[PDB]
Amino acid sequence: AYARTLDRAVEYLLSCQKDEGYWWGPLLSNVTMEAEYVLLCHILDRVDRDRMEKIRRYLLHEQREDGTWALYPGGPPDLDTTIEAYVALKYIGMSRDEEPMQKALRFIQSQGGIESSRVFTRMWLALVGEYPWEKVPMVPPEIMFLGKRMPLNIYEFGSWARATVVALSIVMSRQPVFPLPERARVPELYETDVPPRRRGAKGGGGWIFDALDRALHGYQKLSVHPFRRAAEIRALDWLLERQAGDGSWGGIQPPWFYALIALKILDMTQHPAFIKGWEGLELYGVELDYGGWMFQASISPVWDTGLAVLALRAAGLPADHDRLVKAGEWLLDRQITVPGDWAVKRPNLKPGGFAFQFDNVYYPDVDDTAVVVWALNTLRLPDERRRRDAMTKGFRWIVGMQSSNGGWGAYDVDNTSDLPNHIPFCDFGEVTDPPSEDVTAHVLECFGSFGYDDAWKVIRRAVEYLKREQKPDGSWFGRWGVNYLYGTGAVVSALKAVGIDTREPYIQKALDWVEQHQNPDGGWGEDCRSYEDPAYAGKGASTPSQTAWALMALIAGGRAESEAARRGVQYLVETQRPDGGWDEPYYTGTGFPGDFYLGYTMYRHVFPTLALGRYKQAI
Amino acid sequence: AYARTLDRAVEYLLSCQKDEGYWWGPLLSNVTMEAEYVLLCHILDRVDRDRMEKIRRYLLHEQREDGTWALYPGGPPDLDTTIEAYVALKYIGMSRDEEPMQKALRFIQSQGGIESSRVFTRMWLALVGEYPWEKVPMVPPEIMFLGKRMPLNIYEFGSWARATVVALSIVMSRQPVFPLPERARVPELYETDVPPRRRGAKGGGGWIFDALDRALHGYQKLSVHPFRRAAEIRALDWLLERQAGDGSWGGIQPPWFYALIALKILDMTQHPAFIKGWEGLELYGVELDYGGWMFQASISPVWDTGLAVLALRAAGLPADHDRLVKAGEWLLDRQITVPGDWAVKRPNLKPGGFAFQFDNVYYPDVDDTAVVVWALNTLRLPDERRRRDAMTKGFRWIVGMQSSNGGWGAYDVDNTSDLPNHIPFCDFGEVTDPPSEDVTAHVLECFGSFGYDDAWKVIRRAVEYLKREQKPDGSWFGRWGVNYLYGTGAVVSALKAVGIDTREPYIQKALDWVEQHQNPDGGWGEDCRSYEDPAYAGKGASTPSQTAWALMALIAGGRAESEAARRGVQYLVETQRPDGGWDEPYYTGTGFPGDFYLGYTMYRHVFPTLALGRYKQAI
Ligand SMILES: C=CCN(C)C/C=C/COc1cc2c(cc1F)c(-c1ccc(Br)cc1)nn2C
Ligand SMILES: C=CCN(C)C/C=C/COc1cc2c(cc1F)c(-c1ccc(Br)cc1)nn2C
Ligand SMILES: CCCCCCCCOCCOCCOCCOCCO
Ligand SMILES: CCCCCCCCOCCOCCOCCOCCO
Repeated sequence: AYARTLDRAVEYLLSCQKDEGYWWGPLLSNVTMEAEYVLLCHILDRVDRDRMEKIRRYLLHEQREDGTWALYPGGPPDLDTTIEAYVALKYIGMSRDEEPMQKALRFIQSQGGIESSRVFTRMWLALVGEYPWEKVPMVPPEIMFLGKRMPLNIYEFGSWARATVVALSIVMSRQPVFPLPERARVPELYETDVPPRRRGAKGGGGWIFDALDRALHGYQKLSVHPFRRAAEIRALDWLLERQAGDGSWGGIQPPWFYALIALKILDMTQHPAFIKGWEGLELYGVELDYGGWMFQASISPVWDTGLAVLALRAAGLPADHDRLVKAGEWLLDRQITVPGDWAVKRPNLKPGGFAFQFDNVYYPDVDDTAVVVWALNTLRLPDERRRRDAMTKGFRWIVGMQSSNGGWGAYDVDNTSDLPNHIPFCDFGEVTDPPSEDVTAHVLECFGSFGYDDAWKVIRRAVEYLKREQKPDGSWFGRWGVNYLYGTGAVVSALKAVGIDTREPYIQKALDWVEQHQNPDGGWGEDCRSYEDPAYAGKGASTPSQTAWALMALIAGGRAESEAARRGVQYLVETQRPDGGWDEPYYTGTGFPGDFYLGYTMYRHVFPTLALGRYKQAI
Repeated sequence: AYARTLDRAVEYLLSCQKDEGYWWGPLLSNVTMEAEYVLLCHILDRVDRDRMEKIRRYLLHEQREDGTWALYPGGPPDLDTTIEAYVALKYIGMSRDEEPMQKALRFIQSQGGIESSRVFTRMWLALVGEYPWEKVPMVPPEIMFLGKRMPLNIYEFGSWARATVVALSIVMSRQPVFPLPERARVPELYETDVPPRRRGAKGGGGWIFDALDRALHGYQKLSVHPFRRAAEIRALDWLLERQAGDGSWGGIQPPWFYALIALKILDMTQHPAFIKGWEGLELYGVELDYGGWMFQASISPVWDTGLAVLALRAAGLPADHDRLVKAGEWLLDRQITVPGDWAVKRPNLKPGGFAFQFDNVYYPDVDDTAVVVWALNTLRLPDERRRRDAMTKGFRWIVGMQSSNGGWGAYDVDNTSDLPNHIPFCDFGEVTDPPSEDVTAHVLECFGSFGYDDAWKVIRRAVEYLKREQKPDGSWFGRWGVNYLYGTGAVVSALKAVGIDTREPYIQKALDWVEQHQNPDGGWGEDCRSYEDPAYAGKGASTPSQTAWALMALIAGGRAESEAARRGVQYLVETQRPDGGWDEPYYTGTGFPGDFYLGYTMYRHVFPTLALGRYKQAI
């Protein structure tokens, strides 16, 4: 019955695998990426007409009926995303007259205009001279003087926000302006009678920070800024020391773009760092079959490879499959062996974690590391020496990354500072990197394969963390994945592998929750709105991945041989495509709860296989 | 008569010109370059058998009868050069038994052995574990803390030594050891009864520095070095900020090699700076027709192009020659417009100088700048706008570079500190960059073309400098060129263009000197020994370049229509090759008086043409 489904899904994943022996599917987000890229070229005075066209097709394509752009497919119209997309188009050639511009422009006005956009949006528009810097949250370079154990030090922010703050400090220090041609001027973004509904800080704004910001802008007008010269250099060197091998910064788009801009402001366009940092963009770019072009906010080569292996293994393929070996070998060469920003909190910790993308040694995450190691622990490589040693290194690294609450963060340890969540600047997505449920689960899921049970303290502390974080309805929040079906499925799956009894009360209360949200079509679905409105928790169009997750939660809970269980399996078997793949016009990945959403392409193929793989094990 | 010589010499230079429209002839030095390169690969664990072979052929080829290696062709056997060459060979595969090794080894012993080699030689041998660091001049990273106006600050050294000191400070801070295979161990370098004749500091060694060094080695053994961590980072960032575009450091081999080593010691082999810095070496490498391979200590693309243009112009080719335009355009794109280490002494000075090699923005020299600008002032480019503006920028830069004594240095201003010339480490070549005669002359020669005469103060101050530096025999020392025939020819040529009366006493006393050294073959020659023994001042085998220089000194002095004048011309006309070129098995370039000698390939073709060009003008 489901056998044919697996055999087809298996041969498919194996066909998507590259020559090197790894998997790498595109990462979807929103048009703000391409929109900002267009402006970046303008700033760097490196515009390519041919490329612009590919970007124009893309922008319009992603535009919906109403003429707006959302963070995720089938989501509400996002102001910011639309504003940036609007400016980009008009700059490429579009005229405010054309219908696509009309519907979009009207929407921007019906929301208060530019005065209702995030800081970033207003910042870029400020970089082009379409918005005064005076009304933009100030971030002085002096922040580089804050010691290791002081309030608001660059090391109290999230690895992702950190690099951005350091890069921007230099940019905002000079407050450069790169005028746009009269033909691109977008003053209409102001014409509006609707009251400006500005967005406050993530965790709220205190009068202190509000005043401090006003003070900075004032000090920013003085004729002499003592030690600011060194302050900037401190930021410049900081970046130069942590530049990714591919030329990026952190492997993400934000700091990368701002870093280049910072270098441009310092007349370092002929410096190796800049050269490399620029030509490295092409790697993240993608050619769309319909003549479009997009820029991935990031790449998941390692991540895809990791999951893919686990999926195929749990499916049936031998532990020494010559094709899987290509991956095992590849992964081993990805392991990081040099201290990163994480060392600041764990100096006596030996490097051994992996990154998300190709080359990003200074920012290895716990999630990838856990998956990669666990993926290798299920393979038989010709050289049991490096495989045995690699796992050990990564294993110990993870253990040394466990926070105080027993949980595991993503990049840093105990990075739970609540100060940066009030700064006027920080008003989009997360700013800190505190321990999460999903990540922790994946960690326990890793140790489980080795045998380590609840007897080991480290495991217990983690379990306690999960128990205290479990939601009232017995569900678990999803940090890097939409959403509760993702978290719950991850936790239960982990707790089952760590030895914990699946008959436990809180456990059962979780499984029941899963069956209570099984859509009519037999599949499971959870829209991204679950982050904004709780009424969507477990609700939404069914998807191959989400269905697989909620499916694993049952298979692990022992309800693999149940009604709702066989029900979901039927969905995956039917919805499957002739080629053995799966479609998924909805995002299932999460970057920032209610701010940034991602769409992992492989998820629709990997997980569905992993789910069926474990289902074929219960029998 | 000489017409045919010119027409042939002209069509030749035009054939050597590359497509881009520039000239670039190889730069010769000694085997220490390749020798150290071999060790570099060992250190970086990146050895290429195929390449090693090409290096072996080269080494042996450059070895003379006695089995030694000299700094220049036909020069005395150099210990250092031989030692490093010996170690390199034995590492490639050579056995201490083979004749080439025997004769070389014996020479090394007959000089005291390794204990009689320069600091660098002993340093590399220390990097491979063949020499104890304890007996190597210490250079602590703490030197990076010395302010701008303090004793022995990195900015008191020569631009070339500076980068080296900063890079090595990190290397010597860790004193790393990279063991050589037992087959390459070179203990025989110690077996010697001859007393070790060590080389002292350039300007002598004071008991202070001698003691200070002993103190450092002691402090180097302690268990805790406070602030040394930051001291290193200060050096690391310093390098990262000034890395050449081609991936080098200063455009020279020394700092480049040590910089890479430093990065390797910091586990930054996967950092962009390193990657770029490594793959950039190939650009300086050269494939020898006889299967050999060499590494240019530096490249003279800009320098060659500059002189070549002036030569062809003074020859007869139109000021708008379509072929010369290719150069004019190319040169304009080479002009630097960003602050360099020179800004430390001249913050209010606008960038406009040029570099010696392709991409080296942070180290523009006065010599090249003067030549390039002066070369453009004799051309008619389609865009008189950038040509007029370029000259102005470079012109003003040079003026702002004039030292206190009215003379012009090479890279920095008033860099005449006499403190670094006593440090135990500095014992090879120059360490500072004080004003020179040749450079200054070239500067005046530049202004002269514009019209600025002795009336202008800046010119006068320069002339006074030259007058006070003129040697007793009415000759002028040659800093970057062997030697007195080079300096004298440069000065007289300049003083003639600045309006100064060529009938002047000190002037005539110079011309007479030239005629008094005209070899019987009608040509002029000056061996490099002129730096060690004064009895060689103006003596040595005649060469196309040197003959041309001493020839210009006469043509400028008004003695163009003299006996010795027409005599030299005859030499150039006869010694000329069928293809219109010229041979020169002797070096005429100078890096460090009595330490490092260079051989500019184009010199044998350019100058000879320039000389004949000006000779055809006197008539
Ligand atoms: C579970 C998988 C691995 N796990 C470890 C999550 C990491 C995913 C890497 O991809 C991204 C990470 C990002 C981002 C985007 C990614 F695609 C941003 C980000 C996005 C927009 C703005 Br504005 C600022 C930051 N921050 N961070 C950490
Ligand atoms: C008159 C021509 C231009 N003028 C401006 C001289 C510059 C020549 C560039 O070539 C070199 C410069 C060098 C060196 C080598 C070159 F080929 C070294 C050097 C060599 C050996 C060691 Br050991 C240390 C330094 N230092 N410096 C400045
Ligand atoms: C990053 C702070 C920007 C301040 C730059 C002003 C530079 C002042 O030049 C003084 C002399 O130092 C020369 C160095 O330039 C080398 C590269 O360093 C990068 C930014 O200039
Ligand atoms: C240049 C200092 C050498 C000290 C090396 C110890 C490495 C520990 O790093 C401390 C943690 O800071 C995180 C940064 O790593 C970035 C790259 O800088 C390169 C070498 O330090």
